[PDB]
Amino acid sequence: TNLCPFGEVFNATRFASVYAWNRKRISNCVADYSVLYNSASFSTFKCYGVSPTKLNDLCFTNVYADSFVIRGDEVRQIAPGQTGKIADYNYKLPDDFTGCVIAWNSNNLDSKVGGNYNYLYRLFRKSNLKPFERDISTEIYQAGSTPCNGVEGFNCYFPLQSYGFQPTNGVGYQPYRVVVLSFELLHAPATVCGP
Amino acid sequence: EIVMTQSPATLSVSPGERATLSCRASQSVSSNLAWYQQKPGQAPRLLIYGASTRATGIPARFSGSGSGTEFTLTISSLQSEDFAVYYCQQYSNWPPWTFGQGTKVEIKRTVAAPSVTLFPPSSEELQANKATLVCLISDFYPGAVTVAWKADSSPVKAGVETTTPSKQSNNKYAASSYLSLTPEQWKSHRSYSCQVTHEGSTVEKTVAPT
Amino acid sequence: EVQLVQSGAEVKKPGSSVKVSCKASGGTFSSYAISWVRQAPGQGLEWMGRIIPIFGSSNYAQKFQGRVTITADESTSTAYMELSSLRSEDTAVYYCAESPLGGGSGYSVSWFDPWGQGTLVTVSSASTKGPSVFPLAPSGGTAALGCLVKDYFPEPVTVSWNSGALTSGVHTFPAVLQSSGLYSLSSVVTVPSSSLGTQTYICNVNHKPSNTKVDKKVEPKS
Ligand SMILES: *[C@@H]1O[C@H](CO)[C@@H](O)[C@H](O)[C@H]1NC(C)=O
Repeated sequence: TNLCPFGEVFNATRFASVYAWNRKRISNCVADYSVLYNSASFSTFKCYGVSPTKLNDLCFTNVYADSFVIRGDEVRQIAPGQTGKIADYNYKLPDDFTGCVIAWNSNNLDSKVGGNYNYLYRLFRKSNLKPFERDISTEIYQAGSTPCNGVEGFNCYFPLQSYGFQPTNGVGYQPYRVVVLSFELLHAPATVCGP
Repeated sequence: EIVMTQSPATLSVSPGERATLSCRASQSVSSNLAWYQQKPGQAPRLLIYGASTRATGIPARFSGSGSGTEFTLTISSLQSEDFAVYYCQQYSNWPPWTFGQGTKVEIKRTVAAPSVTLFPPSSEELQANKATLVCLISDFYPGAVTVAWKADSSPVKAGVETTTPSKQSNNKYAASSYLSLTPEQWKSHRSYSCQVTHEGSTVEKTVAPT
Repeated sequence: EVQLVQSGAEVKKPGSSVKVSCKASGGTFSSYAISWVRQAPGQGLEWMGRIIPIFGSSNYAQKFQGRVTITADESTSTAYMELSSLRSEDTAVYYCAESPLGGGSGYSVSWFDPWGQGTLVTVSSASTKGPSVFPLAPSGGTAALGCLVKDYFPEPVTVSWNSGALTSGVHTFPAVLQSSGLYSLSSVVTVPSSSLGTQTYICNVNHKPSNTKVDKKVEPKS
């Protein structure tokens, strides 16, 4: 009868950069998803393969919460079967996704005067990411025809890049915080339930 | 690679006037350009990034503009805290850490003449078999002169050191020149003369062993 | 906000090494890239290298590959730059500077803000020496006398007058750099030429790098 730690993920002080999304594991507790859905302050709350209204009546072995920060016009990439810098090089959701994508505009916490360049993303990779794969490799990317020898150069780029989060950007370039709930139902007793 | 060339080298401007500094990229570098100000004897500080956006805290009288290959910085109502060296840096193409040659923005001052003072080798120095002639130039503008030494009426430059002109506390410049001779060379010829040429004027001093 | 405090000045011999620090009072280095740019005397800026603290990876400019080692320590939030095999051409002021990563550059650096206070590094084959002070004697209605502080290393030598009681009319000239790599300056004071027989003029020369304290009296010459 322990209540699952959702404030730990949603009401957290800092979030992870998208290239290194943070996976919190949740198990052995009882969850109320209608509280989250009725916080009513989320600009994105889309559940695939299930409904949040009838969500408290289910039980799963584990619930994974992947949290990170992206920019406004990129929120549309956190969905099954999409393309872009994010979904191809930073955080791919599978097509057969059973979960929820939650997101809210965090322009007040993640924008200092003069910029907030602490949030990063991956701009280069040799191949797309497999669903829920993670990459934090800071190896020099060969974008040209010539070898890079691990040192930057012409057409020899550094694979990570910075977000310019200023309090005056458009919504497309304002920072958004994202939590992706996946529900794993294993061949074991269910440890995450509701009332 | 991408070479940033700036203009002019120096810009003599009186306060209140408008100063316009140019930065030209050898290649098209979008609008990813930075302007840094380096007050004399200070670390640079970034004025402007993204060609036009002013940095947090930078005064209003600075305005960056341009894109592609042509960039300018305008200091509109030139104040006194702004006489400094200004550098531009492109950060799009390879390599993104090249700097421009820099443009100096100094105050326009009316010409001044080099006050010259020459001293003979002191008695204590001749006591120890060394001779130094000190030729001190001060209170002149602009910061550039020339020094020539002559033994009697025979110009020579054997063992001559000369400061670079260094700006004083009053917007005028100063410098010095040291001629290291031997006591014989001091006493064998009848006199020695230091000649300072500034904008044409050949001021001069002379000393004799007594 | 985030401000950078560097180490103190350094004088080194040719061949010896030098290592400069750069502490960020901002607690966390975070994901900015800390880079080192040197300015030779009277010359432009020259980027040397970067290190990214959160990743531990550094990158050096080709001209400095093999001599520069840029490192970072996150607990104390202090970045270090070690340059070895010093030459005279390495005499310069070394600045550290934070930089965001490229917003699409492909490269690990954009613009530079903020900047360190700067660290002067002087490299000369000369060795610590104390100066010699000689009276530049006097000989309109005003005269000029002074002191000559010759053949010392390194700077700075401070020259006061009359234990601090004579400041008006004082002009202490910047020093020279003789071909022997030894400095020489002089401090001249212009005083009423009518007081040359009555007033006492004594110059006090202090060269701290050699514990040299010299009092020299300046009297007129026939
Ligand atoms: C987050 O905090 C707010 C108030 O600080 C609270 O009303 C809300 O229920 C919290 N959310 C969660 C998921 O605990």
